Amino acid sequence: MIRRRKKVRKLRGSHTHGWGCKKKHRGGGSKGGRGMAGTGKRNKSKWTWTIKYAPDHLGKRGFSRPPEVQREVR
Amino acid sequence: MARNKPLAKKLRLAKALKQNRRVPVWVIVKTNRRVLTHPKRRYWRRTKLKE
Amino acid sequence: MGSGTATFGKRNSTPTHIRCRRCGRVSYNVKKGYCAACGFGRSRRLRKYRWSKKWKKKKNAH
Amino acid sequence: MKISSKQPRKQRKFLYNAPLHVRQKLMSAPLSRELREKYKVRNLPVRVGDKVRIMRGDYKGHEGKVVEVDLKRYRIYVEGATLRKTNGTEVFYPIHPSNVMIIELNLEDEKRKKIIERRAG
Amino acid sequence: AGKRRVTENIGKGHSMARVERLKTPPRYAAFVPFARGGRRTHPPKVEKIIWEDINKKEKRLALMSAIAATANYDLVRARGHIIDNVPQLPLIVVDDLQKVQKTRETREIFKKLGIWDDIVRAKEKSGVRAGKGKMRGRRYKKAKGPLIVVGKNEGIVLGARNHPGVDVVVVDNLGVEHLAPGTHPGRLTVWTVSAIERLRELYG
RNA sequence: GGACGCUAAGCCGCCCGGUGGAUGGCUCGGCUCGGGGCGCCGACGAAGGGCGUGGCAAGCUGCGAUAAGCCCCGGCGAGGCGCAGGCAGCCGUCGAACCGGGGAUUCCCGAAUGGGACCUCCCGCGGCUUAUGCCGCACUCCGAGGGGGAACGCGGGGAAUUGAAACAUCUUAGUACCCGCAGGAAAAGAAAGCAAAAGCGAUGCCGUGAGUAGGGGCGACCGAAAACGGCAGAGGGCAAACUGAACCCCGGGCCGACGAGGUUCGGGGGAUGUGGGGUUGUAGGGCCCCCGUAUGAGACCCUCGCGGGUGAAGCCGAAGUCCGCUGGAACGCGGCGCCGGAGAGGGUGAUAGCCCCGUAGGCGUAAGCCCGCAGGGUCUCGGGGGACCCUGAGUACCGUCGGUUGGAUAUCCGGCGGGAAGCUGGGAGGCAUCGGCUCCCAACCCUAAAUACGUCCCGAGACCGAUAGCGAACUAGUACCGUGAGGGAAAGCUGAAAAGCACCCCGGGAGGGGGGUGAAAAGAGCCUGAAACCGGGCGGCG
RNA sequence: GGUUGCACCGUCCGUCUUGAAACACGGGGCAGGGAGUUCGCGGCCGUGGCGAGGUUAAGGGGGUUAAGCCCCGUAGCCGCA
RNA sequence: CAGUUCGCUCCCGUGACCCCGGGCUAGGGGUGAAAGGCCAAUCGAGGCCGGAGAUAGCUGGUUCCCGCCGAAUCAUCCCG
RNA sequence: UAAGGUCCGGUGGAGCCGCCGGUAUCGCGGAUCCUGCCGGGAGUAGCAGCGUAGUCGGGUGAGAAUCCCGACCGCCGGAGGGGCCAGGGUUCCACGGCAAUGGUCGUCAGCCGUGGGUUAGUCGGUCCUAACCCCGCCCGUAACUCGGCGCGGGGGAAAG
Repeated sequence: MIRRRKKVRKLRGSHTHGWGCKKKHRGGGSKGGRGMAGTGKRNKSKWTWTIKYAPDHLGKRGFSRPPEVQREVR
Repeated sequence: MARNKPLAKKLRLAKALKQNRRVPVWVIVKTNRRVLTHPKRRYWRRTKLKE
Repeated sequence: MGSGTATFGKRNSTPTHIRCRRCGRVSYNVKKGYCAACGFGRSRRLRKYRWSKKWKKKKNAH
Repeated sequence: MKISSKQPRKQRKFLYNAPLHVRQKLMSAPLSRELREKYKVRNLPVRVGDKVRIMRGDYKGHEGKVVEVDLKRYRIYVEGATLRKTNGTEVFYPIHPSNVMIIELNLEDEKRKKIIERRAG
Repeated sequence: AGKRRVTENIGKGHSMARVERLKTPPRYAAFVPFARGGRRTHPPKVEKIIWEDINKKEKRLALMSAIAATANYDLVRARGHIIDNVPQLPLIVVDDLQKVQKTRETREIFKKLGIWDDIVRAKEKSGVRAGKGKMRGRRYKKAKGPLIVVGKNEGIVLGARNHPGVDVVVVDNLGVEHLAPGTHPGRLTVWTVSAIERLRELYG
């Protein structure tokens, strides 16, 4: 109906198309790294999350019982 | 000699000899416009030739 | 070495391999007894590979 | 509606490749109006052995005997449907059987006689 | 295609671009979006969109809307269908109409009713198509005439398919396509007493 | 002075002719998908390859010195002689071409196998015959094998760039790649199972359970299953206990529809145990006793006549080629008329329901398949009585070290060491042990059906169209390059019919020009014929 | 419209750059080729259906030449703490 | 002229000499009177294909028009 | 405003639109971009350099500085010559040609076309064994077209 190309048009001679410079768009370094890109990591490779809180961590605990002994009532 | 041509290799050489002929006239009339002569024509200085 | 090699030796002259009869390639090695386009003189199988390198060439050739 | 070939390209491929016996069928021409009713046979495969009339194309109302039936060029030659060559020869004029209507049936093959009387009707 | 040839580097040092061509003949390329025989940016996939669900309620309402367009004279005429019977649309005819499957006998009831005029339109080829699309096929078509809806005498009727633009259906296997082909509404329907009675009942 | 009195060369625009091959229309090709088929073959000498072979043969295609072929049967049957539309010549209508099945010959090389070998050649036996002709033989099993096959399947061996913004566990991945091996599916598979403790009882696969449990620099990441709904269904046979030759195989003959079944004659296996018995679970294992008693109602198979459909890819199949007009030719315009269980799509000199292939409909059989219908043969079974029977070993399980997986204390398997028990016993239910409760018998074997492929055939397109889609629509994996491994193009279009230009002038001229060539600005990679560009000219400037 | 004289103004184009007429980079000329696509998941939005409920997947039956559409299936998910 | 040539000049020319044909040694391996030289116009570790469209914070480039609003080149952390 | 559309005249000689709803291998000025075609440079450089060869009559022919015949003059002279090893494969020989090929030229030619030419007891290959190689069997390896031992057999010199 609409396509991505339709929305870009052929544009202003931006030659990037909504991501500013054409030198920060050439690969995966540009993203800051591929995937999540460390969290509990000692380097601050990804420093700050995607929310303002910086970074939010994982590896806290509390047991789950075996599925057979549990019941969550209805 | 040249060394040397076994019995079967004279046969091969002979096949190679046939190809170095222009296509005969009777074919071109039979096709009814035309067949160009078409490269399988052999030289002897310029021909080095894997097997 | 260094470019400019083609005036030095009258090579190729006399081969180091000959014309096969299992495939007709010019690789049936007369100083061993092995075919390096399909195996012969040491072999009863043709070469068996899933690369494909050979298998593909051969099928197109056939 | 009907089983079809809707690609024209495969339909043409079918037409070219046909077996020799089937190529005879493409070479059939309507029986003239008197005959068509009388045998109840719509058409039959034109041969050498028949007389034919050309009613369409440059000769119209001309009739002549069939000299040849050619199955590769898919055209038939009738005597006096001819061209005049500019090197002083009189050469035949090929026309397709589709422009043409088969004015008389002359039977000299026994299968063909069985068919006209019996099956074809 | 477009990984058919290895692609090896011509390099720098000679003052042309460093953009790879091939080994043996520099005259073609691959793994570029150019070239004969090659990929674009990304070829078309087999994985493209080809299913669209619609909810059971949503589909059923569409059926109701499209059949409603039919019973209004103004919509039928806009679509191009011209009808003698201005006050009566759609047409219900006696239950005997189904059994008849002589092409000619079922034609006559149409002619009288004034609904042959739509069939004349489909006699004229209007599914004619310009361009080289002729090569792929599916041109020289006939225009969709009226819709004949029957209760039985199978799903297709053997004296109602021959006619131009007359497409046959049953009310168990009715569809949005038949009600408004192309999303253009205003196509005539013709009922049989048993079909009309059976459609009264709602299926889903 | 000013005036066009002569402003060449040249600049700019346009025009005309050429060059060039873009552009449009054209497409006997690709590409993708759906359905079905094909579902193995080979020393009984395969596939693949080589060189010849045609009247003329350069390549392709087909064949094998019987050389673009030979024979037989059945089918269709009136013109043919591959691509290739030349001439000569050849054969058929007294049955060709073509299609299906089957057969003959089927060179040399190649698993190639007697030996060697640049695709050739030589030989040692034995049969054979006029004989060298001609037929069989000399690698490795037992008294049947190599090798090939489009992918898929089984079992092993098993990376790295990459990710983690680096980097080593981890990740990539049980991927790529390598070796052996089977089939038309493979393999799994008839319970020492599950464990919602309740309910179920062979096994695949698809949807779901779920990005859930769990693993993991606890970082990135990785990751089930039981269960549910479906699909399709089919179960049995060995070892032993106890009997103890009651048994099995091979070649020849006979009898019988070659068969089902039985007999005899020469050998071999078998008392280191064939057969009877019995087979997940203790069956009471044995020996008994009543009776019908393993003949068997069936159930299975085999033989052969009939009937029905299928199956030689082949038959048959309606209706305008009417009139006037234009045109090179109507498939156009006007008019009249025709069929339908039948207005699909190509073709025909153009735009055709009724000109033609065809079509809706129905039909066909040999080898061959399925069912019942005439005969013959084989064949499972059923109760209660004492001592309950080693009833499957380096197994179960444990110890040491790994591999691997989601597998966590609780995956799975391997190597090294230790090492049981006798259903009276043992195992399992996600830590150990002991107890309760429930289920279930490992250490023997096979298994139909539902599930994987894409060689092939057909049908289809919001798919592409000759500097695009396969590298390749056209003699292509060809030409061609490289020691080799391996790499790899370009080349589609006359016209209705070739009428493909007689005859004449000129030209050394086969070239070209003049004239005659329906259209030739369709006259020979010839439909159309762009731009850049070259020549001359026109208009302006100089 | 073609071309030209006069008055006036006028240092290409694209990219790079704080600044390009540039002694920064790239271009002989014309034609053709030539670069935002698919899948999964998450977060947004618009429209539309239904409503304290909503939605069915797989499958076979069915219909059709095939097929889609039409009906069955509620397995299962989500919300109602 | 030549992807290593031409002329002149120079060293060796019975020697640990040159030279032909056959065979042998292969990729973290050979060979080396030892230059990290050489191993088919490629050697501080050959070529080929597969993995593979390796990865880049790095250069170049990314195509039709119009309308409206219209910047920041600062701040914290980070083997940054 | 525009992206773009429409009409006329010539050419062309068979297919072609508009409207609405869909769809994407959908729109180019540049990438030292890929490809095809074409101009300037130029009619310039190159067709001189090394031990540096032609020239005059006559024959032929459409055409003759370089084809041939005659005369005269050179260059090479144990070696830009003769015979052979390797290799080439018909280049050999004959006849007919000049569009193409020969650093110009062409009636000539190894180019183009078509026929034809290599005849072996006593030459050599084959054979012998050499350095040395390969196969079968045993064995290894999970396995192999992998690997070598111990056996058995064959191969191995166109300059011995």
